Amino acid sequence: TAFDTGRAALGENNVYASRDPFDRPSADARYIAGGNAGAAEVAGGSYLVDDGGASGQNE
Amino acid sequence: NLISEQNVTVTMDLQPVLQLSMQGSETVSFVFSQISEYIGGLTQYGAVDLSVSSTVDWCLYAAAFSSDAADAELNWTNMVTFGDSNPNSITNLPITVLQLFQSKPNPDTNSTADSPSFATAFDTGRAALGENNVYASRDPFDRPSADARYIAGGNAGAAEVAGGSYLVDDGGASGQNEFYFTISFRVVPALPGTYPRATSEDQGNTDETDDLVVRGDGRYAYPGVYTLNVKFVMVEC
Amino acid sequence: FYFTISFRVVPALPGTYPRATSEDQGNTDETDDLVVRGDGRYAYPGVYTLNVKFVMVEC
Amino acid sequence: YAAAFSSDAADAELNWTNMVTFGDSNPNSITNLPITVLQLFQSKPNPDTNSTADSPSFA
Amino acid sequence: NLISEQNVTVTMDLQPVLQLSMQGSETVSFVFSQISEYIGGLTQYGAVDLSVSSTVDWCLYAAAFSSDAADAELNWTNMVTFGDSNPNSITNLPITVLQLFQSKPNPDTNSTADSPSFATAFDTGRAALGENNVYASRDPFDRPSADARYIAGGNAGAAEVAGGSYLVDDGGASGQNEFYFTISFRVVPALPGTYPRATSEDQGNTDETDDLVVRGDGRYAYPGVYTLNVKFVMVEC
Repeated sequence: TAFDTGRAALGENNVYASRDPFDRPSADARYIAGGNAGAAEVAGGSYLVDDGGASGQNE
Repeated sequence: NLISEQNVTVTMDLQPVLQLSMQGSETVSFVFSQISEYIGGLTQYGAVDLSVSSTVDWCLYAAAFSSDAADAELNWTNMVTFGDSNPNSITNLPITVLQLFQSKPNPDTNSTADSPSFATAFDTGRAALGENNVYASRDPFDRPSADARYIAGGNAGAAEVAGGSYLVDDGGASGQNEFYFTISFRVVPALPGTYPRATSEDQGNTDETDDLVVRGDGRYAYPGVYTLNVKFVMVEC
Repeated sequence: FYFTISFRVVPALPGTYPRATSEDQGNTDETDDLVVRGDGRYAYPGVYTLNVKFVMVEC
Repeated sequence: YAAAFSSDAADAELNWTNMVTFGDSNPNSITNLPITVLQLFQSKPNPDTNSTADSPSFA
Repeated sequence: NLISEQNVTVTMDLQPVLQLSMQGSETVSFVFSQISEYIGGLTQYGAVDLSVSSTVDWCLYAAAFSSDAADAELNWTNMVTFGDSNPNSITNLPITVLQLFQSKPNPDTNSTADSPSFATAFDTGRAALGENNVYASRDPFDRPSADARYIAGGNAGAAEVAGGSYLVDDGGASGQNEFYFTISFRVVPALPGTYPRATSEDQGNTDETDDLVVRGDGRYAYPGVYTLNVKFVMVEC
């Protein structure tokens, strides 16, 4: 979600804070491009190669 | 769709510019020593001029204040009491006594009082009673009512003059013509000692006379000296 | 391969911006100053922010 | 190319991001300034341009 | 558990913003040439106004200093001595003579002196003796005591006003109402030549009169000119 003004959103853009950033965050945390469980994952690929998600910035 | 980008952040601030530049003498002194001066009073022409520089809509007004006016009684500040004593003499002169004449009418006026501004020329005798009297208030730091007198503006949000500067050549020519107001002072006492041109203090705009003969029918101003301060205030509209 | 860009903003003494144009394409000629919008409006005193992105794309 | 974006521009209204409002209030004052206000000058014309708009570049 | 990572370092600085913008005339001149001026004194309205921009809790006070005040004697700086000589004439005028009036009371005050700030209106004669007198100090670069006069703050860490800016519309409306203080100067000499409104110099807030008749019972101010400097200082709380 886009940046909001004032005390309206309170969570949709805040960063994920952790005292140990070298383990998988909980399922209720924020993942940029994935999911905690073994079923919420994105397929392997490369940004340079023209994958299903167009090529370059798109995927 | 390879992307290489660079971003620059632009910050624009429109700081408000509010300037009221006054030229003239910060002390205006009226000295009465001749009989003619007592009966007719000093008329001072072009005592103070005001120039306005602004960015937003502005309204300029003139208010009158004194030490006495701070305690809800709008009378002049008695300064020295010449003489010994007189039962039929009161040292309580109305603040409204001072009369002002403006060289222009109100540019954008929306009012229907006795006179929206000090536009009309000075009159003689008890004829006008309000068209040139000053606006008296016990608190000159708030917007006067819509029936009061504004020099270059109006109380409501629709009676305002556009922003500009007197130096710049605006729609109203340039210089004295639009954003430049010259004010002339006049006080007329009477030979008996009364002030037949004083008006009320509730609004400072009404017509009913507030001279000393109204108060006592035989009173007159005590010999001495008195002080009054005039504030020219411009407020964003 | 070296482009130098100079910025300029021209407000007006009343407070309008007579050089603003449309937003449909950003290239048209029709003026979008505040007098077009209201005929008596002017910019409120204050501060405002805008971001500029220089983007290069493969052709 | 160069594009202009702001927090307001994210919601289909291409106006500058109001930041602080100096002053109290005015009915005839609007805090909605066009994004197009900013003007840019480029030191060169477009090297390879194929367009017929008002002006292909900030030349 | 193969790991590929990239790190970015974020540095945030909150630089303190402390701005005191004064509008008016940096020279305030009182000229006494008439008898009325001598007995009652010039009262100047709206001489200097102060606007405060701040990020943290701040307290604003006004102190008075002079060349003489640098050597532990808080008297005005004698400038020129008009006349020849007089045994019963002393050129040592109290710094406390100058009187200041503030348009507002102290927003957050925790004090029980004669008057926490210059809030009360100007008084006439020997009646108030402290409610409008200036704060005199031989070193104006430290926090005055809790019994002194603060324009917009308090000595302790609990009597402070929140950070803000006069331009921005804060809780206290916007503009003149909260972060904008207008100060009016007034000095009242006497026809004999004394200053019946002068107070002590130990705190500058006490009530005991420090006029010349207290010092000698027949002294009066020597004809001439004198100088005094006023410092408006804002300090983080």
